Amino acid sequence: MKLHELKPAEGSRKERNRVGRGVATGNGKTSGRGHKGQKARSGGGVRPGFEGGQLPLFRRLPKRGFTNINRKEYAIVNLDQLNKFEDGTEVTPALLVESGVVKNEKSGIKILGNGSLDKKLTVKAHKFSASAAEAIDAKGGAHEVI
Amino acid sequence: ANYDVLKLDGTKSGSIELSDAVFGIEPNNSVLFEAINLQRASLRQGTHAVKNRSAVSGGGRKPWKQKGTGRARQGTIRAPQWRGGGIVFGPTPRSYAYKMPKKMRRLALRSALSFKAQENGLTVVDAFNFEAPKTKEFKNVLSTLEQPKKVLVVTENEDVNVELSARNIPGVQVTTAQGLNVLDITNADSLVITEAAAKKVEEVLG
Amino acid sequence: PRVKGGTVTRARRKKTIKLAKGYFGSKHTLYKVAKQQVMKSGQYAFRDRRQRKRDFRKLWITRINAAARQHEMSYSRLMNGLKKAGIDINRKMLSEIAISDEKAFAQLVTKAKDAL
Amino acid sequence: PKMKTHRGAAKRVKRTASGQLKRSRAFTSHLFANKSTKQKRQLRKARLVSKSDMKRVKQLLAYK
RNA sequence: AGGACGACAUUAGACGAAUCAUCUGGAAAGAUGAAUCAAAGAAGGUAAUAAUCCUGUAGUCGAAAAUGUUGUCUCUCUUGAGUGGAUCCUGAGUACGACGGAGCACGUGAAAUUCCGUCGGAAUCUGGGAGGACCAUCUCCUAAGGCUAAAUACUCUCUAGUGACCGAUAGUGAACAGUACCGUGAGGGAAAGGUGAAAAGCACCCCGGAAGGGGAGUGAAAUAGAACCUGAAACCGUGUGCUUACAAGUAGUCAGAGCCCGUUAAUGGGUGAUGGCGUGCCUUUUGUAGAAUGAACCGGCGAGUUACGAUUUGAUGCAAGGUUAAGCAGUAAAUGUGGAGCCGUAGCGAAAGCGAGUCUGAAUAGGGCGUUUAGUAUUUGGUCGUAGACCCGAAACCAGGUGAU
RNA sequence: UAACUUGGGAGUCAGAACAUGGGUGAUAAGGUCCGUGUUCGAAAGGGAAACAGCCCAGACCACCAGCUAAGGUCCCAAAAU
RNA sequence: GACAAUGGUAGGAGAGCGUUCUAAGGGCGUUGAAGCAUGAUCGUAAGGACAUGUGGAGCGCUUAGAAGUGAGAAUGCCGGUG
Ligand SMILES: [Mg+2]
Repeated sequence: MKLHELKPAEGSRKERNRVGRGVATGNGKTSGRGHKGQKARSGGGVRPGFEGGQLPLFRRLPKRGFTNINRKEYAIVNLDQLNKFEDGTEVTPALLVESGVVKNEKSGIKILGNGSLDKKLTVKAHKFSASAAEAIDAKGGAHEVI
Repeated sequence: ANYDVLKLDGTKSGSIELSDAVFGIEPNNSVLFEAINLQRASLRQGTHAVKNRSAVSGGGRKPWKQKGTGRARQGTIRAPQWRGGGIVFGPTPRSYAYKMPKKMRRLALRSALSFKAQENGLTVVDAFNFEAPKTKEFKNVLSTLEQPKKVLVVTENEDVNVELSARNIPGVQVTTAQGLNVLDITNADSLVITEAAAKKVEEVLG
Repeated sequence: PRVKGGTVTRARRKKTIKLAKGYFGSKHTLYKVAKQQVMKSGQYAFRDRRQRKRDFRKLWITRINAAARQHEMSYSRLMNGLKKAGIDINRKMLSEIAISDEKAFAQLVTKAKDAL
Repeated sequence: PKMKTHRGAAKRVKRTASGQLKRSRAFTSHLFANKSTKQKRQLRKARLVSKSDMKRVKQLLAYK
């Protein structure tokens, strides 16, 4: 483009609505607010969740439960994200990270079995599910809980 | 991807191979528009202000009684409808800059450079050799290899004598391979880049 | 930047003032009353462009009625007979004929009489 | 500034896999003699926040 | 503590390249033609718009004197280790406790932790304190003495600059002022810019007591003459083309003779004998010609904005991935670097937990929520939240002062 | 020729007369409270002298064309003395 | 091209006119810019030109950007004049 012939992508820009600027716009005198009341006043909205005095919803339902501050949570790796490795490889937490399969390892890796393996590997992680460990030791190769 | 390498006189030297990943893509105009809009919005210092009700001098007391005088009810001599003062919603000091993902910044540079190379706006030269700054000498160089009036000169690293010789010519701008921006490239009619600078551009952007 | 009101208000008001040329007193001088009068006159003109078409048709029928009584007919029966004869002349043409050419109107009346 | 969560609401609901909010039931916790056994058994299952209520109270829980 | 010799920086300054002619004009920098300088084509002046006319600019040079830093000498001070380890020393009305309070995000509570008032009141290395009541074991530390730069906050000022900031009802209250003026006092608080390039600011004559004026003269221009650039509207007059003294009106509109003119030249313009129809505008209302509200008239000014979050839609980049924040470098840019962090690729459950399932349940029953892929970053528009949050308006409340002329 | 589902943005919560089925009142009210239609509200045009709510009818803009609705045809004032 | 639709208050949706400033391009101006005054001109509307008089130095056009962006009413504020 030249600097005197700029055009934006079609559909990307749009002009803002200006209210209270005459009758023909459609938003003139009362500016879209209707007639008198609490909602037509400056700074006049009522609080979100307020129901006019009827008991609000989040005070007639009971509280429930607690939160455990020592909760653990694992980085999940399913069984079909291991098909981008070659046979014989030693899949280790240091390798899943650099390979971009795990961004953040929270409490350690945990292997789950959701796809199909179709590879022969030796995997070493923190936790396995029954199906995952079973499916790894079906094409050969083993697993080692570290 | 072949480009002639001229000398400071219009005679030809060897050719050169510039990558088609940098020079030679299909220029994206949406990203160019957004990049130009971004760069130019980041140049303004929004230093402007007005005084509202609170900041105008004086105006503490009530002008007259609420009832009984036959006049309109007023609260202060600095309300907005008074000639005294008090602005309602004017300008306030703020910044206008914003940001784009960096994959888009590189795409904008690549599409601005390739547009010059498809309009025959790119000229590669072997070397600039200026021992002392002399504008009359640079003018003749620019006229020998016929250039338009708006030219952007690009060197590999900062060259004190070349940059100091093209400084007072109207329409000429000098920069470095790493100081390339979308506003300078699209404002120019032609690029005059050296061989080393072209190789350096070909890698950082590739 | 600041946009001060300049020259657009005066030009807009002066157009409306000029449209009120010939009105009585301050109705051709001051903007507010002039604008009200120009609005009202636009509304009147709209309403009257449609009453013109009723007024002139009412005039033609009066003239045809007067011309038909001179041949011992009323407008009612003359139009009935002309329709039964198939003649398709306007009420506007039927009264210009009766004004300018009396013999032609007489011949029309005889045909209207024979179709009854 | 950031928007603030409604803490009393955060202690009472949780978000499901789609955008729904799972909730608990009122008329528990007291006076169980005036109920039949079917009533007591069925007050034990959880429900969802209705769509007409979501419209009102939705910015209250945006960070949950 | 105090001497020496230096080096920078302030506080005045100096030098600093390159143009002529004709036309229009009161005047040229403009137009036309032919030249020149540039490490200087920033800017301001000059009788209109100048890189080459002036002040300057890029660049380079400069201090008798006084300050401020900063070096190198001088100067002035001064030994440093190892083994024994439990013989001696190691901060007392202290630490703690009870009662009444306060501060810690925390409302005295499972309140640990930290301070104040009143009373009580320890131990001594096999010691003492903390790790959210308390006990035991472990782990970390060693109170009741003191000093300490840098990274951080602010601007009445000084120096050099900048602006998709205002342009005389704006911008400071104030371009000429905390002054006129008002009030016993504390205190409140204005209005008011522009001759011309140059004063060349009208010699002299006439009417007039003067003020004002008509000529003459200056000037490109005096309807630029000091109440001085331009000079709108309300409002006040003078002269005229058409019309009006038997007529009942929201003052127009549609039809239409007669009389007068002649245009952005087109089935033109001004006036109007006479006929038809016709109860202003705004707000607020079930409903207003309303005898319901508001406006004497004209001019200026005068009301959904911005920052940071949330959500949804459009656009664009990349895609099982997407993206950086502060910081550092850079011209107060683009950009480069920076992967702490954030969202997504997996859910269910109060939780331990299990996982394409999971919870409930004795149940491999039934049911709830899920699975059988598309996200993410920036930005335009709509709406919401926190902020005065579309604008103007109370009676009142509290704090600190001023008054018994 | 619509209906339903999901999402963005609303305004409304003072109603009135007429016809008809009812309560209340006194088989009073241009009264008051409900059911069922229509019109006004937010609807100009023609008729009902004038007259939001009654009768006929729903205005995109020209025209000095024609046919009809309600209501009308001695003069005011169009059409049958 | 045939056919159909086009009254409207709270209110939803769309497309535009004009004002001040900035960027790039291209122009006009002492042989007279902006402003002001008059006219019998053009466009579906907001609005845009041209000619003449006054005025005496600045101002349009195209594409894009940004807003102190439009007044007839507030017993509105200030000035002037009935
Ligand atoms: Mg007068």
